[PDB]
Amino acid sequence: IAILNGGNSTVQQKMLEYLKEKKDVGFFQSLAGLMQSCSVLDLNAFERQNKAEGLGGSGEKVLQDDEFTCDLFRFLQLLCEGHNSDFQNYLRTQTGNNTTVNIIISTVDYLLRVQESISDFYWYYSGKDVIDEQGQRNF
Amino acid sequence: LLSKQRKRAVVACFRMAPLYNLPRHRAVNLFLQGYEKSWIETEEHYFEDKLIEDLAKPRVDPLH
Amino acid sequence: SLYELLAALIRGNRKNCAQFSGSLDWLISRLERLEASSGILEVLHCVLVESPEALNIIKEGHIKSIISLLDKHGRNHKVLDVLCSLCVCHGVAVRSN
Amino acid sequence: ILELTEQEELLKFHYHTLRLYSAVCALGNHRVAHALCSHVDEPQLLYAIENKYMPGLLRAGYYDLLIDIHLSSYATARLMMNNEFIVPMTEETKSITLFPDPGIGLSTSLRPRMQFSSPSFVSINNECYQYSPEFPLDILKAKTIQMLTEAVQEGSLHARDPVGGTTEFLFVPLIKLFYTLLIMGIFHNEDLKHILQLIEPSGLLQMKLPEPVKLQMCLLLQYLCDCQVRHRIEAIVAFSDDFVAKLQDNQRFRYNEVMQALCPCPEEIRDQLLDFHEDLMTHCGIELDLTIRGRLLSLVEKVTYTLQQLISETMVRWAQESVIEDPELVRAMFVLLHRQYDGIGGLVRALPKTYTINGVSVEDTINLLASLGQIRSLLSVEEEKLMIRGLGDIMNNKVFYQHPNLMRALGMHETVMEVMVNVLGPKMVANCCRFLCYFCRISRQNQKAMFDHLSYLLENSSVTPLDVAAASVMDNNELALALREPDLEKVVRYLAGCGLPVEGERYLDFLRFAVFCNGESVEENANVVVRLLIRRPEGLLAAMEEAIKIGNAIMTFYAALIDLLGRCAPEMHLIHAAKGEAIRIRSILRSLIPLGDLVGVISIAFQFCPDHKAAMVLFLDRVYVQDFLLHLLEVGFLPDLRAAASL
Amino acid sequence: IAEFKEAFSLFDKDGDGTITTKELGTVMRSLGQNPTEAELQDMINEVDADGNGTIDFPEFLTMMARKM
Amino acid sequence: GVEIETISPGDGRTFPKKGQTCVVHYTGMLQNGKKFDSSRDRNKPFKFRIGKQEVIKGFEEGAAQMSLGQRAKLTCTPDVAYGATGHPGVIPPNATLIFDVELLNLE
Ligand SMILES: [Ca+2]
Ligand SMILES: [Ca+2]
Repeated sequence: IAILNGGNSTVQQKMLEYLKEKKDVGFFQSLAGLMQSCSVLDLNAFERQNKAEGLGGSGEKVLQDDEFTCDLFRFLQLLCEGHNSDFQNYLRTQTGNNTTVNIIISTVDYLLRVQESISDFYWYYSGKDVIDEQGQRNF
Repeated sequence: LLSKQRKRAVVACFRMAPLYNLPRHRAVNLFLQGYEKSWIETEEHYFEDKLIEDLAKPRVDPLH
Repeated sequence: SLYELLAALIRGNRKNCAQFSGSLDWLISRLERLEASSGILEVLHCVLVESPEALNIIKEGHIKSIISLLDKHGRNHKVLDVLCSLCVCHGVAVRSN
Repeated sequence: ILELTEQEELLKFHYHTLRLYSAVCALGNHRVAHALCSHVDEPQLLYAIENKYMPGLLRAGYYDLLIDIHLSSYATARLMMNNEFIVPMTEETKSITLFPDPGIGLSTSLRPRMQFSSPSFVSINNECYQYSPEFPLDILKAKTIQMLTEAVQEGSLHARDPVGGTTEFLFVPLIKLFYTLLIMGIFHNEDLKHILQLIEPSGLLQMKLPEPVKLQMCLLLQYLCDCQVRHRIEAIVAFSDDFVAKLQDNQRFRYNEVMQALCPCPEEIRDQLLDFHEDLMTHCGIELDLTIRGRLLSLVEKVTYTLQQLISETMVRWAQESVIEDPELVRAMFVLLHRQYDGIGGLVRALPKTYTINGVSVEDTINLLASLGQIRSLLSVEEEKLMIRGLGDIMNNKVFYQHPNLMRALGMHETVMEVMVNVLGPKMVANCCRFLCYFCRISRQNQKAMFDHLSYLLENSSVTPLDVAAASVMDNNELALALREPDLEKVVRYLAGCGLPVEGERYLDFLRFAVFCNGESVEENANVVVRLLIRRPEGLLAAMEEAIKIGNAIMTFYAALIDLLGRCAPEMHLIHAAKGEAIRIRSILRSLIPLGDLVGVISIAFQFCPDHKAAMVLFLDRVYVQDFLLHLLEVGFLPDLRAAASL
Repeated sequence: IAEFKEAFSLFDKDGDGTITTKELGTVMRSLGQNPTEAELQDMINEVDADGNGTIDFPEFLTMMARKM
Repeated sequence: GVEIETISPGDGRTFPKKGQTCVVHYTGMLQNGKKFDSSRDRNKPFKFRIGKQEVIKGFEEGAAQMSLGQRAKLTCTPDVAYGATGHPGVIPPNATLIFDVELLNLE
């Protein structure tokens, strides 16, 4: 990220010929694997963290490690900054390697686990109607 | 009324006099524990461009 | 050339050297042929350096055959690479041997 | 031996014999080290070091054998205790001048002992052969300095002659004896200053060096940096004695003078009334964002930090003038560079290892420290009967209870772990797991540390190796709330494997602690495995009575499945009734299993006998309003006063 | 001398001589504070000496000497 | 019965009694002449108490019949020595020993 930072255009060209002369299936298999778990805000661990708050190094749930989660997708963005017409097609059909991974489809399905998550944090909080501090900081 | 005005006295007295007053060796142990969590993590760390400027100074570069 | 083909098939693979466990009593049995000793010695030296499971098969009777090779043949340093590879494994030191 | 230079086979076979004299006596075989002191015979080791015509390999042989006979059992015990920094705070420990305005003066820390046995041949040899052989150090520690000065101040003309045939065998096993002589607690300040003029002058470090000789020098400076960190940490504790005594009173007296001339607690006592450690961040976090806070900013200005420049100049110069292969040299060159730019982060990762103890408990922590490395050196080897004597003497020691954050910081809940995982690739486990169950009870937050290996520990249930998993959850409440479902899910999978027994009574006894843990059930763990155990199999009036005739196996497996199902009952309040779907589980425990309790409540205690009724009466007292007070009355209390004179 | 006996008898609820955590919780939940269990266990074990856990009569008197 | 050959004469009359320490400098070898032990090598004069069953019985009995300054060439019997078990690493099973012992001081 701190190398591709402004949407650098030589670095998106070095990081593409390397995916085509040293033909890596393991890169794209890792990237769909890295977004496999990666996060979700879950309220099941929040209620126990809320129930313990009644009678007892905190915040260890938070969005299930968001700092890796923003940084993985911000890195995925910067491979397409400046509208690369090839990195928007070498993330979908992947004509070089044998097995093709569809990251564009796969990065939709992470978001769908964040829609259903933060809708469900609404419904737990939909009735109390008064903001608590640890309901702000986790939302 | 007047009976519970000492109930605030005795209950808060339990957490009054020992506050690193009773243990000696567990206080110096606890002082450095607090010292390493606030007072140590400072920000002298603006070396990070002097170093990488001095690593790319020539063969093959020290950074390479 | 039959013994060097055996030594090549094991030398890198640790998993292969584990499956050379049970056959080890037969190789050291054949050690006293005195014409094929240079094959089995380099095979066994390319076994004990690899997997610690084959280090546990060697009992007191198996070492004294390797000691007895040294008396009948004398100045052979490749025997002392086996016994150097026998009393210390990868990291741990088998204090029985 | 000098005529061996022209005899190729007779040189190589005596090289590869000196490798066997060292591979046999390696990692502390103190009986064999006393045996090769007869074939190697010490006053010729002093000869073979000084001789400048001995061949290329055989110089490296006799150096690497001297180290692995007399020295390198004690020198490795001062490399396990390199990153502990536990330090007594007796009277002279405050006498550190803290930065006198690597040749250190005091170094008052608590590093291990050395003991040397005289290698003779007598009839008490089991008492002798337990440490090491000795050979005179005052001869050697002066000899290797004149062996250095004869090397560098003569070798600077860059001859084609030198001692080993190349310049590798001249300088590699001379530094390697020089290195492992530095660590062993010798080379006092009359010799440290005498030897630093060879490297610093402020010269060996500015010479021309090959690769695997300059690798040894990287491990020489990397001890000199970790000799200053030992001085800085010993300077902080010299400062943190009076500064905590000028805060034990000045805070507390104003916490007492104010709270004598006040009664209530509006804010004057409430301002610092909290946890003791959290109050320590309160009084010491305020000084940078009074009178005592005019002492820190002088010291934290002078705990900035010479040789930090000449390291970071040379280790970047060496990478300039060469294309350096052997990538263990490159990595060892850059860790020593980066430590010079980050002196803070190395000083960060020492403070979660240090500790302070008084002068009276000095006499027992060293016997722990001596008996800890014996546990710790046994990690890499009927090799076990030293561990059991070692583990037992830790527990019978004084300082194992009274400083249980020190013993959490030496790492010995993971040392005994790594001993255990070796054995579980028999009688060792039952003295390994008995140490952990004694370990979880001495402190609350200690139990939190041991919790993290629970995800491994459940894969190792033998028949004890599950008691560690039980006593990690047992009494505390937060950890009982902390575990998820697939931790519990693998347990009740295994009970389906017990659809044949006696190993069901021990799987369930863990599941009691995950759901009850304080006197009242935990609600989320209540709603789990009963949501699982519907889909598992495990009339039952026929089984509970016929086991009296058969004899305590199925008699108590069902007399503990009941006590499991009694804890994971919702409440004894209207939290049971007036709630949502918590009444649904109230019906499952009475409709999947009908009551039929007459097999349990009366017949069992009339001759196992008292407890199986006590397990059955709890399941009655949770899931199961005045006529029933009379029907079950006088059950069992017929033998109450009957056997009363048979105590 | 005797009013601290009266505060002890108000604090004592079960008649056992050892004040457990539960009575401190039931007087704290009506006093004006909302604590955790660790702080409440501390307010019985901050003056802890031997491992009895509960605060008994003589250390309560010698602690009452250390306030009033 | 062990073979005690005197080499140098000491003074003869002042002999070590039972219940004393024996300052000995000694060098031991096998029958073949190979040297397995010394005390000139490690450079410490050996010391031991008579009768406490510390040093072997051949060494003890041969150190009994000496005096101050007298040196002896004990040829000890293997059955009074380490025996058929010998010593694992240094002494072979059932080999005779040749000690050159020399007393220096007593108590
Ligand atoms: Ca009570
Ligand atoms: Ca008590």
